[PDB]
Amino acid sequence: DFEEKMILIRRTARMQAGGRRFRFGALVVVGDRQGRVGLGFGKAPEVPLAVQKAGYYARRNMVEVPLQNGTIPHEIEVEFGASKIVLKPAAPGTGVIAGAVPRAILELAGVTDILTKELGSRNPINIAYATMEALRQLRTKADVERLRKG
Amino acid sequence: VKELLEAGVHFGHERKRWNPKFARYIYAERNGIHIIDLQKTMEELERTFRFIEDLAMRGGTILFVGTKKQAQDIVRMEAERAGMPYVNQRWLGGMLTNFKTISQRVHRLEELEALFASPEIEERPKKEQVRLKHELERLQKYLSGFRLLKRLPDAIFVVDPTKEAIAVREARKLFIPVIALADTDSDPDLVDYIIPGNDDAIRSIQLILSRAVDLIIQARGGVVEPSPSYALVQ
Amino acid sequence: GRYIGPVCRLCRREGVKLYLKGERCYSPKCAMERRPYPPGQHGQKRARRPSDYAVRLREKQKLRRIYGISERQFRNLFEEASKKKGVTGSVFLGLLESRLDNVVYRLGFAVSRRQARQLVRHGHITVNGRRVDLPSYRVRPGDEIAVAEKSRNLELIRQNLEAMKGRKVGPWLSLDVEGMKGKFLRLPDREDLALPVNEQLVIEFYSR
Amino acid sequence: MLTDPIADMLTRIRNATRVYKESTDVPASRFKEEILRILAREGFIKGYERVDVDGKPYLRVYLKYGPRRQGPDPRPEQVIHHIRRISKPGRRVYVGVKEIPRVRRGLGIAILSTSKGVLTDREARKLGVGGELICEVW
RNA sequence: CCUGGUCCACCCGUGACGCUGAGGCGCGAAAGCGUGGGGAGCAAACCGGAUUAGAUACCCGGGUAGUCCACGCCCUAAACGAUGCGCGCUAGGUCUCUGGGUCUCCUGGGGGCCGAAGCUAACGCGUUAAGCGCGCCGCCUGGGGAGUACGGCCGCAAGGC
RNA sequence: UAGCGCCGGCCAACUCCGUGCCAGCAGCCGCGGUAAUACGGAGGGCGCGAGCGUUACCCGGAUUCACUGGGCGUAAAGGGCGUGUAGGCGGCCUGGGGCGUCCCAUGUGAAAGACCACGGCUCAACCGUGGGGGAGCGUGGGAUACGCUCAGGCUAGACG
Ligand SMILES: [Mg+2]
Ligand SMILES: [Mg+2]
Ligand SMILES: [Mg+2]
Ligand SMILES: [Mg+2]
Ligand SMILES: [Mg+2]
Ligand SMILES: [Mg+2]
Ligand SMILES: [Mg+2]
Ligand SMILES: [Mg+2]
Ligand SMILES: [Mg+2]
Ligand SMILES: [Mg+2]
Ligand SMILES: [Mg+2]
Ligand SMILES: [Mg+2]
Ligand SMILES: [Mg+2]
Ligand SMILES: [Mg+2]
Ligand SMILES: [Mg+2]
Ligand SMILES: [Mg+2]
Ligand SMILES: [Mg+2]
Ligand SMILES: [Mg+2]
Ligand SMILES: [Mg+2]
Ligand SMILES: [Mg+2]
Ligand SMILES: [Mg+2]
Ligand SMILES: [Mg+2]
Ligand SMILES: [Mg+2]
Ligand SMILES: [Mg+2]
Ligand SMILES: [Mg+2]
Ligand SMILES: [Mg+2]
Ligand SMILES: [Mg+2]
Ligand SMILES: [Mg+2]
Ligand SMILES: [Mg+2]
Ligand SMILES: [Mg+2]
Ligand SMILES: [Mg+2]
Ligand SMILES: [Mg+2]
Ligand SMILES: [Mg+2]
Ligand SMILES: [Mg+2]
Ligand SMILES: [Mg+2]
Ligand SMILES: [Mg+2]
Ligand SMILES: [Mg+2]
Ligand SMILES: [Mg+2]
Ligand SMILES: [Mg+2]
Ligand SMILES: [Mg+2]
Ligand SMILES: [Mg+2]
Ligand SMILES: [Mg+2]
Ligand SMILES: [Mg+2]
Ligand SMILES: [Mg+2]
Ligand SMILES: [Mg+2]
Ligand SMILES: [Mg+2]
Ligand SMILES: [Mg+2]
Ligand SMILES: [Mg+2]
Ligand SMILES: [Mg+2]
Ligand SMILES: [Mg+2]
Ligand SMILES: [Mg+2]
Ligand SMILES: [Mg+2]
Ligand SMILES: [Mg+2]
Ligand SMILES: [Mg+2]
Ligand SMILES: [Mg+2]
Ligand SMILES: [Mg+2]
Ligand SMILES: [Zn+2]
Repeated sequence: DFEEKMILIRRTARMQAGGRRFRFGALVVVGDRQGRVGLGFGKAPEVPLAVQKAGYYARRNMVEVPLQNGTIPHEIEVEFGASKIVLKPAAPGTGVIAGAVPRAILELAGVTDILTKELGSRNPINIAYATMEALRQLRTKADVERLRKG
Repeated sequence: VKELLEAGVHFGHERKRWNPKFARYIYAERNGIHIIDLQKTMEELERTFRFIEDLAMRGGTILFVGTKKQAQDIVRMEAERAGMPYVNQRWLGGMLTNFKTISQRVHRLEELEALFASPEIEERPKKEQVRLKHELERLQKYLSGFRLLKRLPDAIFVVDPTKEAIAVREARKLFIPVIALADTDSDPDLVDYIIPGNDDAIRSIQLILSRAVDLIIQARGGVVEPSPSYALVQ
Repeated sequence: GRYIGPVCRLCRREGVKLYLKGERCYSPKCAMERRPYPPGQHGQKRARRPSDYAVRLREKQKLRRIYGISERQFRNLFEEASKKKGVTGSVFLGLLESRLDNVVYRLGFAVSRRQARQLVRHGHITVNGRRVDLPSYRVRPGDEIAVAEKSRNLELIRQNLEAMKGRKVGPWLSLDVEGMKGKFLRLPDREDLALPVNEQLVIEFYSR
Repeated sequence: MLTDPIADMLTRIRNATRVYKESTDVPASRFKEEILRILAREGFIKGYERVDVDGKPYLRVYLKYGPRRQGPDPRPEQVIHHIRRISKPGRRVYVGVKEIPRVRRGLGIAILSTSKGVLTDREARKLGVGGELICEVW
């Protein structure tokens, strides 16, 4: 059903009289490679607990990606903080031309041919968030049609 | 299920410091205080109540929230005067949003209703005997109405969205329809079914909240006569 | 040169059966057959999660290590495939499937691809009549891959084209066992091939 | 004095929609009117009419939005998610029919002004002309 | 007394006469410079007392330039809102200064604070924008070397650009 | 005939011994002061193969001079302020011109190269033939929404 991908895991530290106190951050992608993708970022005392928490959170955050012959209905450029993502539609045979973060998402989203580009802050966390916002914003001829029918 | 000249209260409420959004529902300001346009109060009732009956005559569970100490009694009654649960005292963080958790409190309250009526009542010195005394006490004060909910309500009937803002926000988040009696100092856009009118003055809080339970009953066919809250209206 | 050396070791590193010996790779001995862990003093220790990079690298190797082509030629072919029309991944595979040494393999004139290659460089093969000793020679569609009479009487050719009797062959091909000749009918359609390779990943190893 | 009146209108519209106004006025001009004519036909606005504010000619631009949404922030989606001025005084932008751009794989439009009049990229392409790429809208 | 700017009302006159602005010219706190004058108090330098391990300081007693006026020069600064100017557009609340009105309030110009949408790395900004846009100028392009060297222009000099 | 580079991360490939902030490595981050996957060696491994590394240099990644495609409160960045020259920019309506702009046709745009197809050398590199595109500019004809210019008009900017 849903395939999970781990974007990254960081160790993060905090301070107390005595020393440092770690936590673990986990960014996890989940999708059915059939138009549904979810992002999840969970943290916990230990990695596993974190990951699991991430996965659990991903499923809580789903996006309905309007796949088309394997690509996206058009181009969007989304800015999440200092990270900017650029998604450009492509023909078949192209493949998923993207950095690891946007890829993992696009792939589990069902996207198969797409032109991508990371601009601004390359921060994986905000890039991944930038992506979901991009996809989430994709519209369709029918969608526009609906909106401008009035 | 009617009445138009209900100017017996409502309208004109909350000094000038409003919320421009609620401006659509305002008639005018006289000697300070915005006066809610009743013609519209009506219009909204019609639509809101519809949503109510429809979801009422379908076995819909509705949670009533009215902490405003002002109309803090006119709520539990009409609530109890229907299956409907209620939050009378204070709204807690997670009622709906952390429901699976806060439910453990209820699945603990009825858990004490037990002990406080068995052979174990006389156990452990007052030490562990008094800890569990207060244990109940409070629960029964906060979870008196939240007792009934066994799953997120199909809707929420808030009396003052602004006051009961945390609640509304949780409905919203969980796509739980939000019905609410609101006025001049609130963000209508957050109320799915608005009952624009006096958010204060028990008289007005009664007239509406009351009739709402009427239509709830009438819809559930079990037709009933007047309500016993008209007493606290003094 | 083209590798030359411990081969059922590549099989092991790639963790899958690569047929670089034809026979024996079917017997209870291809090593992949009982001893599946990669070669070297470390092959049995628990493996660490491979980097996306590692995957494509290994994936490209798997595919290339199959046809015995050099990174050089492999790369050039892929580039040609990219520039060409049609879904590159597909086109790439077909282009590889068009190498003469390979056809000589598909047709069975030889057990393995390496053996096949030698049969080409040694002139035992013919294309439309004239002999061709270029393992990398690209076969067009309609060409007649064959054995040169002067070679039809060699013990190896015999055992080989014999074992081919009754044995069926790729749908994009055709074989006349007695005439020791076959035909390259069509560029194999991707679906016709059943290689243990996800070529999409290869296209990606070369995009980086 | 307005510096770029078309840009003004483009912005007045942009702004007004972000706060979901019913309508919004803009000082009138044939040219602005002509663009509106397109915004309307393409269905980005419920349309527009000429009003006379405080004695002077304006153009009520009736805006259009999607429907109330679920969860928090029920504000409707925008019909006009984007509207950018392109050619501008001090960097005029022209294009040949061969250079007319395609806004969002067709899901959007580009309004250019041509000697055959103010057209969309579709219309322009049809009449086979090009011109000053006025703005982008989607 | 002489003189600049500016705000409101009336809607009276002109009829796009507008915005910005490289260079130019003018102004530009303090200290400093030149000539003359002035000099109560203060006070670089300096002369001493004390403190201290020392005390070329902080504390105390003195004290010159200077601080003041005139005329000329210098042109710098955390010269700050560390936020160039103009215009249009985008919830409100509250305090305040100044004007007009039908004056328990409406309307205009200014000063504050909170805050819609939105913006922002965040802090924050938010009709006095750091929002949404157009016009023009100025300026940045990792740190140290260095605001130095050289050259040029300016200045009596110190130095400035 | 088989060799060369590499195996701490970036970056594909790991263990023993030696050494002991030494000797040494090093593209960046860094590694060595007695357990070093980072030093030297060895076994083993990855990569490529008549090559493989190194050094230098150009473009890339670098939207890191940002036209596409950046910025300036506190990160580097608003000129100390004004006045104002050149210059850049310019409210609403009408008409003339048609300079910018757009359109059609035509000339030009050598060959080679690049791209596509087919063909010759057993293949390929290499080469042959044929095909297609092409900005810019010249010429002729045309359009007039926007910019421009000329003429008239207006009052919402500005000034009085
Ligand atoms: Mg880090
Ligand atoms: Mg940014
Ligand atoms: Mg990435
Ligand atoms: Mg960066
Ligand atoms: Mg291709
Ligand atoms: Mg452009
Ligand atoms: Mg007048
Ligand atoms: Mg006149
Ligand atoms: Mg000026
Ligand atoms: Mg001065
Ligand atoms: Mg002075
Ligand atoms: Mg003096
Ligand atoms: Mg003197
Ligand atoms: Mg003194
Ligand atoms: Mg002393
Ligand atoms: Mg002293
Ligand atoms: Mg300036
Ligand atoms: Mg105020
Ligand atoms: Mg007054
Ligand atoms: Mg004010
Ligand atoms: Mg004021
Ligand atoms: Mg906000
Ligand atoms: Mg901005
Ligand atoms: Mg924060
Ligand atoms: Mg604020
Ligand atoms: Mg430097
Ligand atoms: Mg340097
Ligand atoms: Mg200096
Ligand atoms: Mg001099
Ligand atoms: Mg590795
Ligand atoms: Mg080491
Ligand atoms: Mg050791
Ligand atoms: Mg190393
Ligand atoms: Mg070593
Ligand atoms: Mg070679
Ligand atoms: Mg470079
Ligand atoms: Mg560049
Ligand atoms: Mg650089
Ligand atoms: Mg730019
Ligand atoms: Mg920058
Ligand atoms: Mg600083
Ligand atoms: Mg700074
Ligand atoms: Mg300033
Ligand atoms: Mg400065
Ligand atoms: Mg001028
Ligand atoms: Mg004009
Ligand atoms: Mg004309
Ligand atoms: Mg004209
Ligand atoms: Mg012309
Ligand atoms: Mg031409
Ligand atoms: Mg040529
Ligand atoms: Mg040939
Ligand atoms: Mg040629
Ligand atoms: Mg011509
Ligand atoms: Mg004409
Ligand atoms: Mg005129
Ligand atoms: Zn094998």
